[PDB]
Amino acid sequence: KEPEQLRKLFIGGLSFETTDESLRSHFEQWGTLTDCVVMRDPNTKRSRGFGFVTYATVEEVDAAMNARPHKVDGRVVEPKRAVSREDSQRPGAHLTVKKIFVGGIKEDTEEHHLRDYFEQYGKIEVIEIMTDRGSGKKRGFAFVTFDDHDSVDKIVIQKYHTVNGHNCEVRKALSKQEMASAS
DNA sequence: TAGGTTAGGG
Repeated sequence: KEPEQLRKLFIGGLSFETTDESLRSHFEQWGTLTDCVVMRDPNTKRSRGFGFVTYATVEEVDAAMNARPHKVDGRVVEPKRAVSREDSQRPGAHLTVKKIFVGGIKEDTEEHHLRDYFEQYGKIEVIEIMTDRGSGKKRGFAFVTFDDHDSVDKIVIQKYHTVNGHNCEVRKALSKQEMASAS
């Protein structure tokens, strides 16, 4: 049994008329659900427009995501890997992005180093190992862009990532303005 | 379209 956090998905843009029952009925098609709930306003019961579903294994979760697009109760919803409450605290933890910031890589890191670790998560479209302007000096970080935002979500939810023989920190990429607006 | 569940008392 893998952690509950990794066996759960956030479902956004849920129809006004979706209830635990209708949600379950749709997602059980891809595996055994251990949890399924529509979040409602703790007072008016009114649906908050989002919920979560949890499967018995992450294999079943992957199957659900490969099943995209998902339409529930006639509305196109948006399934996503569940970000933990703690990580949801971080700036832009819930954005839908295709690029990741990879920090703390050794100087001699080369593109094949990044590929041998990241390719297992999805199709890579771009790889950029950053250097200093005019100096040419390596800056110790890179940006990797995928073809599916889910490749990125599957990555960031993990804690460790080994590249060029050592662990590195990986986070969703924030734009120049998002960064500055986060500090 | 981000949760129904986070710092004691020795």
